[PDB]
Amino acid sequence: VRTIKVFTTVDNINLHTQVVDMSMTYGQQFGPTYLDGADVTKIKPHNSHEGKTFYVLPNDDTLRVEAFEYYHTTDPSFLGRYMSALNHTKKWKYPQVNGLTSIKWADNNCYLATALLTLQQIELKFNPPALQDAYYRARAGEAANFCALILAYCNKTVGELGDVRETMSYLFQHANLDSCKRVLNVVCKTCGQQQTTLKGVEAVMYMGTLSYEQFKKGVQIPCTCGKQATKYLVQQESPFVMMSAPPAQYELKHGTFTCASEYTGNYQCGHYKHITSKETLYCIDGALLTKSSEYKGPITDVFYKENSYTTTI
Ligand SMILES: *CC(=O)N1CCC(CNc2nc(NC)nc(Nc3cccc4cnccc34)n2)CC1
Ligand SMILES: [Zn+2]
Repeated sequence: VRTIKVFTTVDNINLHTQVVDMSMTYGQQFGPTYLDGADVTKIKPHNSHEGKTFYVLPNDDTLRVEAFEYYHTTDPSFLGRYMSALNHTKKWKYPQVNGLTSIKWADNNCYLATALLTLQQIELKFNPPALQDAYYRARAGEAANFCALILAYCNKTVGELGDVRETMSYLFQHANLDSCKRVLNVVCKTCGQQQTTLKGVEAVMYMGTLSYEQFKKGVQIPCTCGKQATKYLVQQESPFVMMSAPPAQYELKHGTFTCASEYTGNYQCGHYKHITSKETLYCIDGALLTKSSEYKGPITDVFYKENSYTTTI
């Protein structure tokens, strides 16, 4: 019996010393086993593996507690999706573009890059520690684990076409938006005024218009009477708001928003690009960067910084 010493983990923080038999596979000794995302379940240990750290599935109480506190789940389906995704996103390149971490294009990841650039420009705290840790390193330039975790938490695989707003809505449900609140009024001339309150993710996202300013002044929506009603923002308490609308030509002005999602395509497929407002307007497309003092293009999401707003209507 020849052996080597290795470490197993589920969180990459608590390391557990193991002795492994070099005549058996990792699968025979640990169950499913991953080396930096690469599935080594069906391979035998090699001399170079001494002292290396391997991911295993939560198969005992120590590992179950560690995975539960780190990912907020012990389901072996999750860690497998995460490792499968990580085996690809560790080979993506993550260039700094206009001071933000982007992703060089690969595996249809334009939507992922647009969402990653967006997460770096809005105040947000994730509840699962795995998400918050990988978030910090994603800001620092090493976003392989963040992107793999996003794909895993949203039940998305590498290469699949994706939607930025669906992605953001998933990630928001894993963030601490408990304090967020929105109060809206809907006015009809022949029916009266109705107030509704929303909390959490619903207080932070709206579908139907891109302009925060128009949201505050009022938007027309069909009413129950068959006439047309006016809906407007009464009160907002959130670190940011996300206005979305079906892709359409929109004029973005410097200094009036935080960032935005460009979308050229149809309802099945399109190209996602990222507009950000710094000292001027910038468009980021993977590793590509252009600027313009004026912008008129197809926008589908606009992000605004917010703290507390109260109407004067
Ligand atoms: C930037 C990015 O990641 N991005 C833009 C290019 C597309 C191309 N890939 C792709 N994959 C699939 N899979 C089914 N389908 C399409 N469809 C498509 C592309 C372009 C035009 C039209 C027009 N009508 C229908 C479909 C398409 N494209 C990947 C995502
Ligand atoms: Zn009415």
